[PDB]
Amino acid sequence: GMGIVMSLIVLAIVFGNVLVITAIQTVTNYFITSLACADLVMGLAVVPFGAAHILWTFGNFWCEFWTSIDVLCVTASIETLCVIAVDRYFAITSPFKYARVIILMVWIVSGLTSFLPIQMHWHQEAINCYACDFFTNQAYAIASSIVSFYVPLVIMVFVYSRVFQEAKRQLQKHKALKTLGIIMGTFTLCWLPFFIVNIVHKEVYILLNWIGYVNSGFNPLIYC
Amino acid sequence: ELDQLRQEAEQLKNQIRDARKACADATLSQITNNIDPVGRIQMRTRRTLRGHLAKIYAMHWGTDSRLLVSASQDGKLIIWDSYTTNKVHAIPLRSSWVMTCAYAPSGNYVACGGLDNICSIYNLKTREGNVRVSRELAGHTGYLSCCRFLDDNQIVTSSGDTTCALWDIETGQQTTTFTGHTGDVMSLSLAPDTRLFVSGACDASAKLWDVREGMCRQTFTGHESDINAICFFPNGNAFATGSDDATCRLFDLRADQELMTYSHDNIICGITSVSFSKSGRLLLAGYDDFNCNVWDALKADRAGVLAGHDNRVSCLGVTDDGMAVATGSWDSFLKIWN
Amino acid sequence: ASIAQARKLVEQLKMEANIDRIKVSKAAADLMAYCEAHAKEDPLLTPVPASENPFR
Amino acid sequence: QRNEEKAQREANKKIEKQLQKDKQVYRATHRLLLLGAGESGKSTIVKQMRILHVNGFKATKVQDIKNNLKEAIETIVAAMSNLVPPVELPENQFRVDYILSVMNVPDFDFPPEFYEHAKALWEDEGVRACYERSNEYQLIDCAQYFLDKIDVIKQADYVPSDQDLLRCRVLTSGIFETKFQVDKVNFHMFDVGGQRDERRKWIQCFNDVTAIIFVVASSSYNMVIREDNQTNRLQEALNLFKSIWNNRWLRTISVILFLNKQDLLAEKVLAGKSKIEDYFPEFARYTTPEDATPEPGEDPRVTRAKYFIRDEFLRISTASRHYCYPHFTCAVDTENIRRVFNDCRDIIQRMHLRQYELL
Ligand SMILES: Nc1nc2c(ncn2[C@@H]2O[C@H](COP(=O)(O)OP(=O)(O)OP(=O)(O)O)[C@@H](O)[C@H]2O)c(=O)[nH]1
Ligand SMILES: CN[C@@H]1CCc2c(ccc(O)c2O)[C@H]1O
Ligand SMILES: [Mg+2]
Repeated sequence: GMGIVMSLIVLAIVFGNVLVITAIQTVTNYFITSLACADLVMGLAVVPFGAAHILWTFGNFWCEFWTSIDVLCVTASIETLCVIAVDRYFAITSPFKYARVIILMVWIVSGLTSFLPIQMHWHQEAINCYACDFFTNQAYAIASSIVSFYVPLVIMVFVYSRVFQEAKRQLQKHKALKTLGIIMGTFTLCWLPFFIVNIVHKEVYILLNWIGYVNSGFNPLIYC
Repeated sequence: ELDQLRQEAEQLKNQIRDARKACADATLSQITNNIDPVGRIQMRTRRTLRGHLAKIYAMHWGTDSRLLVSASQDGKLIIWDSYTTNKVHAIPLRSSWVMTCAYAPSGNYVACGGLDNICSIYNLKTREGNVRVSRELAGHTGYLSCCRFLDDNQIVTSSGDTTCALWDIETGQQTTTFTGHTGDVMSLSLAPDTRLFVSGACDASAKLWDVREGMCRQTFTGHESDINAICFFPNGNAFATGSDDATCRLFDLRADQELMTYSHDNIICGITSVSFSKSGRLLLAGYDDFNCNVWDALKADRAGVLAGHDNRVSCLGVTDDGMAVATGSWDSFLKIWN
Repeated sequence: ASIAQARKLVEQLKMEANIDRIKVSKAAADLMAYCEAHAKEDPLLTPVPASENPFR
Repeated sequence: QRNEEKAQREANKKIEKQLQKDKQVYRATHRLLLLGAGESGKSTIVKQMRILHVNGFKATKVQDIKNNLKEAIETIVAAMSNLVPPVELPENQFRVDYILSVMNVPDFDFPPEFYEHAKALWEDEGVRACYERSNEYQLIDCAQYFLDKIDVIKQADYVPSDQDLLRCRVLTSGIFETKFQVDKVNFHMFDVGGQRDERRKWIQCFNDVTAIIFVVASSSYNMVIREDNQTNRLQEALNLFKSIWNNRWLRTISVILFLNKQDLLAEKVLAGKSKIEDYFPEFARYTTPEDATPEPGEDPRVTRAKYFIRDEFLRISTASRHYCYPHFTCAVDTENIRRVFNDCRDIIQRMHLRQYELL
């Protein structure tokens, strides 16, 4: 009955995210709201997955909906962290600077790119699935994997380096390394291995996805 | 010489203190120890008014207890409508530093002071539906601290130059002048019959001036720190004082003595404003510990606590009919309690 | 100059001492009497009905 | 009637729209506060900052230059009888009584008779001897510049230049404020200049300014406060700096430090006369710090004196969120201020404020 403990443990992820949502204020705080809202939707997505391993797929058409929701949520979270990193770094690097519409842009990019094809339906093993295993061939992953992890990490690696350099020079006219490590190591360790696993194209790959869903949940505390 | 004169001054102070001892028959608590306690007092925020950009420094209620005026540190006076939370005017200012505001009894003029040494006066009801500066009073030195209206043509001010003067809007000159303080004047309050008024100085003293003659009558010096606010009992024969230390006292005119002291062992902050109620049974008093408190005039015990501003209370007032209590704060918020 | 200042201070202080006073007992009795008479007409002590309250 | 409600709601909407429009400007301004002791040079910076960044920066003005010239010449001649040591000079003996006669009068000697013989007293050897030791008596800092310019002001159509306007001294009553714009961003700087007060109860109002500019004279270390025989003019500034720094309200406000009158200090040290060691006894053991960046034209002797003053001010700040920025300035030189503010802005106070969450 270890699954009940794990399912109940991940049920606690909704607790903290909701409390951050309940507190609800500045220009940057509006962007941080997007990340928290998407994660809470994660608890609904995780529960079907946990039960499926325990064994279902009651819904013939509902099997793909969960995959579409999961892809949309993952890409929305990655884009949200990329946006917040870019905003903070650009504001810090250039002094004397001169929001809702933007968060909308990233959400529109995610919901569409990550859901249209799975609902749309854009080999022999896949035919067996049609008769909830996930089987994409055709390098759909190359577009989703590139547009949802590497494009976001590539932006994050650059802005953070400039911001840390500007921090190391001002003392010249530590805690910075610790904070940057806390920011970057969690995201890298939780997402980059999954991206490496996906591009190899099964228990291992399913296992990596199972390990990684929690990292978006832990995200509320580090940002808060 | 000065030594002989200084001896005479000391030869009279002892007479004042000695004579005051004979007047003391019993304390206030002894004569008021046989009345029922009022009990717990609880009341919630009926309305919240927002729109200011910086801290509020003062406010004043209208005569009809429906309109009010507030002044902020970004240089804007705005007249609210309490019933429906609707703004009526928004007056820009020449100087961004403002400490006071006032509202005439007839509801036709609004005066604002400030640190620019100018007690500029505005007009509300006029042709074309616009507000323009009527007169500017500039014969006075030091930053102002309060402004009050006796009628449509008389206004009293008090500044930090140890001076209080009674003006005249039509002529624009100082009719009289009150002198005698050894420190800055922080606040003043008019009597109910508009014949006498007091002033809380900065050297831990309070006086009682006369509008017509222009001389000091008495002097009360029971405090030990700065004085920040004063208000009269509705009767007109007593006034309460809120000092820099946590103590708030209550003096008397005829008895010429201090009567009761309001303090608690768990409060070490300052006092910003005080005000009575319609029946003179409660003594509301703002504080510097982010909220307010409600004392009792006779039992001298804290009844209820008003909280929620999340920043220091900078002004306070009670309507004429005693129906509502309004407070300001430093976080651009106004509240109405009931 | 300053000596005049001390001369003016003592002149003002003399008139203050010659003032009439009353006992505290005859003074504290009046304040207690005042509050009892106007206790009914005070909507802050005794809560007002919701119909009569203009703010709700 | 619902018409009144509709009209009131429309008025509320209009006022809300205006307030929302006006909110943007307030959040985009930086406010600076000047401070320091009296007769230090606070108002000069405000006047100069107008000329540097605003095009707009006169008959009534020409009155006070004449007022300054009259006060300086009267003080030097009339104070001789008060000096304990006699250095008495017979030229202009009939004019000394004339100056004493006109020393107190609401109306100035507008007639050209006064100007003619006033030049001789300035050229008199006795007056120059009296001027040589100006520590004992209180004298205006612009005495030498205007006295030599007595020929230009005598002729009609004076049309005083900008440089002559900077050295004028006029007392200020109210708030002296200015509003300029630097490139895209705009600034707002205001003096206080009310009067000397030991309490300063109005310091509460300035609880949100971005920075506080402190201005202290550096060439006045052998003079006393206006209240005669009070203390060293520099020691009165050090006491004021400590009180402002250790204040309850100003708990998270940075301070920019200016040291003016550098040219006056440089000239005093060069020509012997009073020495710093006479007034400050701890200066005798001072050694120049290794991390020293002298100006190219500065002589080695005067570079030791500049950093002694800076060390005294910096020690108070470093004993106890807060930061202190030292600087060397000369308020008269127009091009000089145009560089320090820029360099000081470079290391923005704002980057430090944003960097607070993690360094
Ligand atoms: N030679 C010289 N004169 C200076 C310098 N800085 C200021 N002054 C002059 O010294 C005087 C300084 O006083 P103000 O300019 O009135 O400034 P302030 O004394 O701070 O003004 P308040 O204290 O508000 O009265 C003026 O005469 C200035 O022109 C400087 O660097 N060199
Ligand atoms: C574990 N469920 C899915 C499987 C595949 C996949 C995910 C996320 C982003 C992608 O670009 C993907 O191709 C995962 O959320
Ligand atoms: Mg000035």
